[PDB]
Amino acid sequence: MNIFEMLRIDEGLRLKIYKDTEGYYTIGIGHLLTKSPSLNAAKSELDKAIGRNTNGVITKDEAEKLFNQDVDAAVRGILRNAKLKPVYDSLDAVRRAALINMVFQMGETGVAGFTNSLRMLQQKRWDEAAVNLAKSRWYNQTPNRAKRVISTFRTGTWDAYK
Ligand SMILES: [Cl-]
Ligand SMILES: [Cl-]
Repeated sequence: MNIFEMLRIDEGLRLKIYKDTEGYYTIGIGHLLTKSPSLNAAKSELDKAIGRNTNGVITKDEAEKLFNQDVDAAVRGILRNAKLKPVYDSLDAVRRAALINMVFQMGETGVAGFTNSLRMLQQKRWDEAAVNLAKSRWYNQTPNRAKRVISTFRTGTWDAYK
């Protein structure tokens, strides 16, 4: 398993504009288009991202292309972030993927916000970090996904995804 396969499981794939768990317009593999309520505004962001008149539909390759860009951006964003980078550097390969997943979902700022959990992770106090990560809006809103990521930080294996 790897980051791409993990995220593809968490996000799924939809080739037509849809609303995310928060009611925001998205497409592909979790690619947010806009937080605006307007479907036009979403179509417009979509065509600009794809570079063609899409009419709200994209092909699989186009979705995969946004996905690759988005996983890259998340990695680079973690590495540029003063609060995230040291955590990322202290982790093993599996757990690094869990951190990337969270940033992909909630953005670098949102994640940087979990100050207490970040320190626990950096200290390698797995069980404690898992308990702390669970006291969050994140966990209460998308519990099954949150559980899978949490379990990954707890175990350092991909079992939650098996
Ligand atoms: Cl984009
Ligand atoms: Cl969920």
